[PDB]
Amino acid sequence: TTYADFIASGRTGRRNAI
Amino acid sequence: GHMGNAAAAKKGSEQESVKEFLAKAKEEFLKKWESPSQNTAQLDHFDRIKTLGTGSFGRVMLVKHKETGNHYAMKILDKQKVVKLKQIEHTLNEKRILQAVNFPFLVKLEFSFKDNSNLYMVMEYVPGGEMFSHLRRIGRFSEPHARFYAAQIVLTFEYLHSLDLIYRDLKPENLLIDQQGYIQVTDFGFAKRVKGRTWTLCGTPEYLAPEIILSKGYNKAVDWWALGVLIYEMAAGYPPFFADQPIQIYEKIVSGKVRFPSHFSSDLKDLLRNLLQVDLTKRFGNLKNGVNDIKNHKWFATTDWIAIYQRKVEAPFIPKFKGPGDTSNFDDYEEEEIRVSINEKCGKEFTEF
Ligand SMILES: N#Cc1cc(-c2cccc([C@@H]3COCCN3)c2)ccc1N
Repeated sequence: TTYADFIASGRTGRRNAI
Repeated sequence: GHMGNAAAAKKGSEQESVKEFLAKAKEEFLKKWESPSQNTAQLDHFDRIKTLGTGSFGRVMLVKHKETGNHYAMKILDKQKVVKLKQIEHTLNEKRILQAVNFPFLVKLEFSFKDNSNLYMVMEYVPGGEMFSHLRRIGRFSEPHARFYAAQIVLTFEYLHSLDLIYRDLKPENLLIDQQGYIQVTDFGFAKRVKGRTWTLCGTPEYLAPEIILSKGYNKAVDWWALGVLIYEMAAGYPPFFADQPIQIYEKIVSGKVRFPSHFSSDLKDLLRNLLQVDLTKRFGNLKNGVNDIKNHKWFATTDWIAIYQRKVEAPFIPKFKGPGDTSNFDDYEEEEIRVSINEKCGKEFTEF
């Protein structure tokens, strides 16, 4: 599912700028 | 047509009043922009309480003003580290913007000063912490809840863009929630006064507009793209474009395809397709009718824009109040000293601060 894909991305925490 | 006479006249009048407000707000901004405030407190006016965050060149600390007992969030930047990281102009610009703007959803700079070692920005303390934590905890916001926050961002961008400021770092991590449940925007490190186009690659991968990724000159429409990403993330619980690595995120952003959860209303999907529009000649916020294409969209039909501005709408969520000065909505960090050298560092570079 999309939610599971989001968890799998490893990008669920705070995101840094470029 | 879509509106009878009374409704059309009311809308027209409201839109003209916005123009009148923005013209006055620009006059006020330009006076402060041309003559910035400096040196309005000193370090020994404050007691340090707790570190709220720590990063590359600086820290944010909860402090208490010794005489009033009021709590503030003090950003501390090490001048030598700012120079080494090539952040002089961004640091001076962030302070210059903060002292010049005035809007109910932009954090206020209450004092600023510098000493031999550091620069200090003393801002309002916003005890609800970042939207990010609340969103990840609750999972997703219902559409009315997302809309309440979205409306505040629309008005804030309408204000900033009228001053020719592009914001460039919208994301839940940068939106704080106050004790009345309203948003406070804090970080102006990527903001720029831009009447036309600009070219810098900056922002956060999930929130970057296609034209930034494609190394184009770009304009304030990147902020309207980012609003689409934010609304999507608030309502879904995850952003529209994600992947394990940024390059795969960028491929999705430029593709012109976005998919929606089945619980999104048709009105929400229509708004998002018009904000997350790769073609700049078609993106809402970038057309002849400007911000009004967004404000007049069906998804916002229940939004009383003036009541939001006046903070008269009851918020859908009030962060748990645990006392003036509680820090529960911020993370815990090791407490480090605030060192002040006996010798002035980088004086010339920071004269304007
Ligand atoms: N209250 C308050 C207040 C808090 C912050 C702050 C405190 C901790 C962490 C962060 C990170 C800073 O960069 C990443 C996104 N948010 C910001 C910044 C400004 C403030 N006025």
